[PDB]
Amino acid sequence: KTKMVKKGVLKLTKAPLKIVKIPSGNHSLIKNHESFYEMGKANFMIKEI
Amino acid sequence: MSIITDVYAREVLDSRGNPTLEVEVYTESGAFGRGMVPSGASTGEHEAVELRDGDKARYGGLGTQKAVDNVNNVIAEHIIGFDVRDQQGIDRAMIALDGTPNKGKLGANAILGVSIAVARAAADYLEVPLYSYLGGFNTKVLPTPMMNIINGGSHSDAPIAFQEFMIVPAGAPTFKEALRWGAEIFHALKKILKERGLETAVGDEGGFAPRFNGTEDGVETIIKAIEAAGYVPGKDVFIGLDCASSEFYDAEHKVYGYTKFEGEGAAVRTAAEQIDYLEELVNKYPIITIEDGMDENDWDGWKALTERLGGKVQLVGDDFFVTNTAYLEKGIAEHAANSILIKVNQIGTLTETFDAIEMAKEAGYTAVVSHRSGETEDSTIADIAVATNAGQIKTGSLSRTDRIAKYNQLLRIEDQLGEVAEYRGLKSFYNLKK
Amino acid sequence: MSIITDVYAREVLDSRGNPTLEVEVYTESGAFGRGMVPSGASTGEHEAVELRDGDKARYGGLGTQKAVDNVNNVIAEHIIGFDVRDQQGIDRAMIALDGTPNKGKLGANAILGVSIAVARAAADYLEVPLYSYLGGFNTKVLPTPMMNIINGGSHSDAPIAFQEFMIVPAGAPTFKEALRWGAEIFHALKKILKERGLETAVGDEGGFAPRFNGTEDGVETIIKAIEAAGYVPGKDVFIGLDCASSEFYDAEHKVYGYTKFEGEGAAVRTAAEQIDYLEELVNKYPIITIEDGMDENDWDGWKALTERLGGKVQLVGDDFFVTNTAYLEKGIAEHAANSILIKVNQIGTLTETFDAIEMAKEAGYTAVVSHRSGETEDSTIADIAVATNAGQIKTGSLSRTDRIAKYNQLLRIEDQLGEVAEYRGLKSFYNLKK
Amino acid sequence: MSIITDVYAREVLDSRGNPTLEVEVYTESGAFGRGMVPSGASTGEHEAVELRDGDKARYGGLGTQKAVDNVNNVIAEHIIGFDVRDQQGIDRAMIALDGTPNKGKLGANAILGVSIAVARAAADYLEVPLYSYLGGFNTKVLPTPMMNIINGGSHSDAPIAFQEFMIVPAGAPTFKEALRWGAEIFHALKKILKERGLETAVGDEGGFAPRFNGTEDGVETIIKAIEAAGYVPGKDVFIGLDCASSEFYDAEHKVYGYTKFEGEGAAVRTAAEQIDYLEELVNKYPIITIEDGMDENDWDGWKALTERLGGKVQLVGDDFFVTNTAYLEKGIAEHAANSILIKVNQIGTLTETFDAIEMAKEAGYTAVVSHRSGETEDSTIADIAVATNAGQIKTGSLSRTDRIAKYNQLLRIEDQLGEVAEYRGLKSFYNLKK
Amino acid sequence: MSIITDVYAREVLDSRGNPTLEVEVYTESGAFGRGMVPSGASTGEHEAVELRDGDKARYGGLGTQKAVDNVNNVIAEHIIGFDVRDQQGIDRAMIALDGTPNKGKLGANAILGVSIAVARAAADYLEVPLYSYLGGFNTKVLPTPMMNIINGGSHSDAPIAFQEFMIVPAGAPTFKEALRWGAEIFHALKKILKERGLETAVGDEGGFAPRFNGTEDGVETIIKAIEAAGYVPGKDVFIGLDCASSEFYDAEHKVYGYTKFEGEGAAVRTAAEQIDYLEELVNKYPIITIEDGMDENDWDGWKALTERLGGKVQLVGDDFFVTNTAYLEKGIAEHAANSILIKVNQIGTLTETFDAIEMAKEAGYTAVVSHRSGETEDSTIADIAVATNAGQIKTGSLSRTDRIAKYNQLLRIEDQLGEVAEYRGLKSFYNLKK
Amino acid sequence: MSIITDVYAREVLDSRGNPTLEVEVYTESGAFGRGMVPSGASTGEHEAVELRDGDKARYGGLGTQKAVDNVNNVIAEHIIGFDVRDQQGIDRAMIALDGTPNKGKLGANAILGVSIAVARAAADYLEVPLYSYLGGFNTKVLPTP
Amino acid sequence: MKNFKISSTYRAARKQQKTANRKSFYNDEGYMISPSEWADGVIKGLINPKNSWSNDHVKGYLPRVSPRSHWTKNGYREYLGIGKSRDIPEKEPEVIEMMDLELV
Ligand SMILES: [Mg+2]
Ligand SMILES: [Mg+2]
Ligand SMILES: [Mg+2]
Ligand SMILES: [Mg+2]
Repeated sequence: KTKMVKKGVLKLTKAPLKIVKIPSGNHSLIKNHESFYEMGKANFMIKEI
Repeated sequence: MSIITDVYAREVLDSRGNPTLEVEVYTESGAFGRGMVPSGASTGEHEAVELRDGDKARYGGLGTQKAVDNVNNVIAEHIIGFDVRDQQGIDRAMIALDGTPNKGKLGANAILGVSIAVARAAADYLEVPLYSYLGGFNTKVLPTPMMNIINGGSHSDAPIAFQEFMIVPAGAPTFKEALRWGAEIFHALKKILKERGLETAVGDEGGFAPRFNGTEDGVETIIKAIEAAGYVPGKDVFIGLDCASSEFYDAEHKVYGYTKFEGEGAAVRTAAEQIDYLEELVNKYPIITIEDGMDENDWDGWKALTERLGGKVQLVGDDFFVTNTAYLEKGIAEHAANSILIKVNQIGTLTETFDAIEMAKEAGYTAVVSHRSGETEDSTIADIAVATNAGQIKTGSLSRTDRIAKYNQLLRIEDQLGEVAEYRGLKSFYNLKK
Repeated sequence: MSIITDVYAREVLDSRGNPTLEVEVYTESGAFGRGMVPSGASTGEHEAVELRDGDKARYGGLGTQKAVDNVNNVIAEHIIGFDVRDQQGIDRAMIALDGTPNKGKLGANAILGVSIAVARAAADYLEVPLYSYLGGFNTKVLPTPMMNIINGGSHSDAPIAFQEFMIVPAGAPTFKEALRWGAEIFHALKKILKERGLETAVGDEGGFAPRFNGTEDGVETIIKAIEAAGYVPGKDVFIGLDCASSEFYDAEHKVYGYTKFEGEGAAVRTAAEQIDYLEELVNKYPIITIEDGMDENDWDGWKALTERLGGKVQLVGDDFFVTNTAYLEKGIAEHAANSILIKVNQIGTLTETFDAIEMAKEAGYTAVVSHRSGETEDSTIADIAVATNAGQIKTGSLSRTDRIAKYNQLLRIEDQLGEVAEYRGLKSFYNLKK
Repeated sequence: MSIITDVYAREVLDSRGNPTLEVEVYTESGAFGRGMVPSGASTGEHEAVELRDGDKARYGGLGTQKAVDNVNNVIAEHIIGFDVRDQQGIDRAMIALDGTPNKGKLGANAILGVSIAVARAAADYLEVPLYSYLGGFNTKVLPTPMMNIINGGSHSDAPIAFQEFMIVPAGAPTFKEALRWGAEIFHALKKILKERGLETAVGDEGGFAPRFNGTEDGVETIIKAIEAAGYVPGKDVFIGLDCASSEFYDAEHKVYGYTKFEGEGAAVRTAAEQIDYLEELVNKYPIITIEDGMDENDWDGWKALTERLGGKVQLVGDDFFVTNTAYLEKGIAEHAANSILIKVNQIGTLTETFDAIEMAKEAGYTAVVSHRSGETEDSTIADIAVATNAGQIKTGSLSRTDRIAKYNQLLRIEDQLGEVAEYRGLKSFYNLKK
Repeated sequence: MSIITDVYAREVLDSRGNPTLEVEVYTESGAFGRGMVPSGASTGEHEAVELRDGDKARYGGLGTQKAVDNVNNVIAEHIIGFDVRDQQGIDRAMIALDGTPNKGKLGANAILGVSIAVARAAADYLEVPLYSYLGGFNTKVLPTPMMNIINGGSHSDAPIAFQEFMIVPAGAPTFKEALRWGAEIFHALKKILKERGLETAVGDEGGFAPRFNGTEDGVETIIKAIEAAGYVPGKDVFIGLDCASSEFYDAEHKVYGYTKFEGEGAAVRTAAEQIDYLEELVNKYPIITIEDGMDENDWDGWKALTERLGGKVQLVGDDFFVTNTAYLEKGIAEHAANSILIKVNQIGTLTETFDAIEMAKEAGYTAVVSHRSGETEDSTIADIAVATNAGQIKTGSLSRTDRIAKYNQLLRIEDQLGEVAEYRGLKSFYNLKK
Repeated sequence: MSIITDVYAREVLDSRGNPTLEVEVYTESGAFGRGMVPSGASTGEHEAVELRDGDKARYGGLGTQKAVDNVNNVIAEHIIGFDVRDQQGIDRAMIALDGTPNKGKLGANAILGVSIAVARAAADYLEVPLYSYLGGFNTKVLPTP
Repeated sequence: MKNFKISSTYRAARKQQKTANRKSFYNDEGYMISPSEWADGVIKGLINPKNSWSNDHVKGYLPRVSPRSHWTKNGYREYLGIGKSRDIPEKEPEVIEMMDLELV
């Protein structure tokens, strides 16, 4: 019944908008005003300590 | 948009194989209405008379081509251009165009067909149910059916003077249940009559006319059918009568000669003895209705019958009032009867039908919308009964689509009304006391 | 296109300067209906109660912000999505949502305003007059107006115990002529009061409240005004009374004490003495109707009054029945009064108002559609009176537009009806004889 | 705009007082169609069966609430969304949704009601007459009616084994004249039976069931009625038979036993003797039609009867073919009969009805649109007969609105067609030589 | 679709029981407008005169059948065919058709009724609020009401020469608050007069006429009512006067004889003494408005009064200007008054009313839209006051629908405008310094 | 039918060759209104300021792409939904959306273009002359030039 | 859904692409079944006839939904999803973090 049509849908959860004061400016986490995060996303940096 | 563009009549057949007419009304926007006229009487002292051809080479003189031509060549030109929602104006214009008290010039059938067709076309234009258009927003009461089940008098050859015996399922919760009860009692009576070797083929109204021993035999067989179906007489289903005493009434001897239908050994009763006989029947059987218990001219007898029995049994005047407003007003003033049988073709228009119904209601009387011997597939009288909230209908037995069409229309009305639909049963007899 | 899309409410003022509410209904296609509510009573054991804010800082505690919020927040979300022509369903839904026998949760004013607004929006959607939508195609009778002329009791400082005196121009040929006769008698009485030194300022209902020497002086002055206008008392114009005997009834001693409003020397009457005094007034003056002749809880005295005077004089139960179905049924069964005063805000729903009207009609009673002391520019009760063909209305005197609006609406209705309109006059008092 | 948005079934009554159902289809733009189902058979190996409740408490196990729920819950969800003019697609979808050869899961009554309601709603949307929508632009032929006038067999206690006797007014110029001739012959027969002392009450199909001495007596009385009306037997009016020979067929001994209905002394006839008897009846009387002259399983007897009488007498297979395309194809291949009786509820769908009519017509057979014992106010079979240009109909006698409605619809169709309307009469029997 | 199709007038009563007319305008697409004319005066040298019949046998010579006949038989034939939005064209065509400067041939009432009906039909056709159609998009200012709370002069038997005393709630934040304050002050004064023993029954405009000792006593009682309601005189609520100084001005000796109303002990004042009296009243009490403080023909007295008090109080010319742009031009030129009372029926059309309002605005004068003594349920003057952003209205007291209807319409307009709505209050007196 | 569905601004030229902007407003039934803004001053103590690009490469710093983007991306979403005849409500909503007394955030030119376009579209929807829509029925005086 | 309605263009696309004539049916577990077993299960009560079918697919990325309108107190038209709403948005959550080595 829950048919997968074409490549499917995008999973977009809702969590409060947060802005990071990165040393380049002010980077908002999302580009939409309806507070739509891409659920399951993260970033990483890997070093060789 | 609602201006009447076309009025057209044609000649069709009624339920008895006799000709009647039907009228179709078309407006500018395409709203359509069709009204079919029941077969009435071409003779009458103060009742609206229908127009018959009188050509003995066509339908035995019962053709309706003259009234069809009256609609097509006289009424149509007068009515085309009117607003379809001007029912009172159209009916008044047709009455003035006829110019006679009994509607004899144009024919009561022609005028009634145009009235019904105009009302149905106006309901079609407004996209409302016909009963909503006719009776306004507050139309909820499904009439209590008074179903004819056994015929006597001139409708049968059995020794019974009374013309109709009927079952009134006034103890049912809804109209659907009342119809199911009536159908089951009808089939139980059919089984009982088959067991007794009596005839089962139905009459004009769909009821039986068996060879009974007398009135008491027929009433007792009806009670047996009620109990075989599984219902209590006097609590769930009651009995009504249509004596039609004008048929066996000696005008000059002032007696009710039962010998015309019950053999030479019958009882020739005066008006007083007829009152005691009806009181005996009411005290013996669960009889809640008596129709035409006295002659149409026995005004003193009607007053005495209303004094004796008017508080416990409904007394209906069919030929007593012949849906005439003058007769109904006189009967109200003289305290004769407490119910009037409403026949739309005996008066001529829907406006005067509703006027008679409201005059009867305002005086405490009950209006019973009634069928005729020759009916059609048209079921406007069910919409009339619901629209006026009359609470009672007399539309025949449970055996021919001339009668079953009205019951089907009442089922449709009840389904449409839904939770606001009301069936009152014994409460519909507001002319009675307790 | 007929789906109710928007239900707004706001707080407005009534004719007394006290707050009330009004409700606007928009359907999908843009059909619009506005219903204003007359001011009622927030207290009462067996009448629908209206919701007041109770904030003594605003309007002396008489504001209607709570019921306006009930319409805007509670009722609107339930009603939106309904069909505007489903008046019975909408009314039943509002009654169920209130969940109280006296409609005390949402308020009777809120429910009545939504009912009137829905009915008017449905009439606007169908492009038909409001009386045509409410009562169907057979709406023709212009009501006979019993219009207030003189006040007493608690409405005046005069030594008169009877609350209201009314003129009924039942001898008029049309409603237009009846209104003209009423206006001319009103002005003639104004001139007579001016020439006598009495004050001609009007009260809440538009009638004068002068100081007299008693009831007999008031009726004599009204008869003198009727003759001075050029009309015959007892043939052209009749006198109506509204005693409001509940105001001067002592329940402990079971006596009607006129000493409350007529001074120390007034006579104290029992039930039999009160009936005798009403009978002498009827036999002395052309009095055709008496309203609240006995106390609202004096069922035996009401029955005796109907036994004596109920054949020739109309007896209207205003506080006796309080437009309650149960009280009307009990009075019909007990033969108490022969008329009911119908106030639409005493129940709070058009469906129940029409149900009460038909129940009173079926018993031989007359329904008198009545105004309230705090009225609005809404003139729906005129269309209610015409739609039901009640034949009697009571909308105050011939002064403040809160009364004149209903008379103007009846003039409009008569003009649209044209040749169809009927003014029965004395014939609308069908509850009497001959 | 033509997309179906609502399918709703409700349980109504039929012409015999037994429950059936009706379906209503509403499309997006407001086009409305109503289809009522004639009562058929819930049992049968090779014909479509109807769905009955079987609850003995309600209607003696004949309720149709199960099939109403099948329409409202199963068929409604599938059909809502289709284009209303997709009659074949909707019908095939319903057949696939049922999944059984006999349509026993959903019920043949349910499927047929939805089929008729969809066809009528499509005709209403297109604003065209139903016969024009069903059969195309070339709809001109008015069927020659076979009017049942005398009943025997299982429908009468007389010693007659033939179930029905019919009059065929094939000598009329138009259908209107044919209907007038049938009604006048009906009334002449009624007068003859009244003079003879025989019973005149009508049965299920509107005809009489008198107590004749035999088949010859009934045919002679029919001829006397024809001549009393002023018409010539064998030129103006012919005689048809419905033997229903399967009822008095002794299958074990392969013999036709007339002793079942015609008394103990009745003759016993084999297949050859039965052919000889039918041929003798054809020679003695103006018989143009014989229906079910042999048993539904006597294929060799049917072949011999068609070889002997098929060139001059119409032989109709009612129980022989059961509106079955397979049985009709087998009969066409084996030269059995030259006509088929078409009952819409025996097949369950308008598409399959028209397929059977087309198959019959392409083989030189005539298709006779027929009625059932329990009919309704639905007159769709008249539109089916005119739409297919079948040229013959069998819709009962001239005495009940379950039969008169089809004749009235045929009169309306003839009036609509005007000059285009055709009545072949004897030329509608194209299966017969010359 | 906007072309005027029907113009129909009928005679209806007003708030005083006197006849007037109402005009209904119907356009081609069905847009409807109704205009009801307030009762003015049929006399006056430079005032537009209404047309009365003079038939002393009908309504005492105050019937409006002649104006109704003028609309139906003269105006309608000229106006039908116009575009409904051509308000200026229709008004100028009616003015030219009448042909007289005072609109005496057709009656100013007929012209005004047609103008209002056309304007409202044009607003209905455009589906816009009436104030939006009349005044454009920038309509936001709710007028500051001068509620007539106490009467006098020719409207009372007390020894007060000043005709009206009014309360001006100029300190309220919104119009809703101002109306609530006015109603509460009205009820507080009602209670004060009841406990003092004076009269309570309302007058022509809803105000009281008690038995005061003089002007100072009445103003002091009004201040006591303002303080008892809980508001601050001179900061929240102010006093206004309608002296009607032309009633007690004797042109023979050029004096203002107060002895006409205030008894033999009153003071006879010259123009300088009258200005001194008005100035001392302004100093004593928080009086912001003085209307008709000088005789309508005392131009030097008016100029001296505007020189003395025109900087701090608002001097309104009611009988001075007579809604006549000629007299306004003269007054603006000679610096006589600082405001004009605008009575729409004193000029005859909406176009000339708006021309007078714009001429008053261009001179720094304020325009006060006013009621009449005989008002109706029509509430167009509220839409005129809002549409012109006049900022002031004089529509009566807080106790009769003829007055409450305009306040209710203003409440509706404020609710509709929402946050855009503005109530300037004291800032609406832009004709005064500080 | 009367509800604003599309608000689109584009950059055009004025009578002096300097840039300005125009706004097109489309309602549901197809009513159309176009408003052009006269070139004013972007500096002032107590006057409404227009919004210029300041990019000296394009048009000498007098470009109007900023105001066009403000209409297309800020004003249009806020205004779509309103009735086209709700001129006062639309103007008050734009004033509140800007938030500054001098209308310097969105730009006075952008707000004026939307205001004029909405009024013209409302006059087009009602099928009335623009002066009739703006001033009511009593509009008759031709100005002295 | 009261704030929105089915768009007319999508309704037309669904109409004469005839997607309603190619319905798919599912049981209570949402597995595709033939119309015969769907009818069988609905009759025996093992399937809910309401939520157990689909109207194929409309081709072409059309918007399924348009805003629904209503009437204001002024008698004007207005979208149902616009209005006073509420007023609670704060500004943001500035989380500093001026040390993250952002990859190019
Ligand atoms: Mg009878
Ligand atoms: Mg009372
Ligand atoms: Mg057969
Ligand atoms: Mg004045």
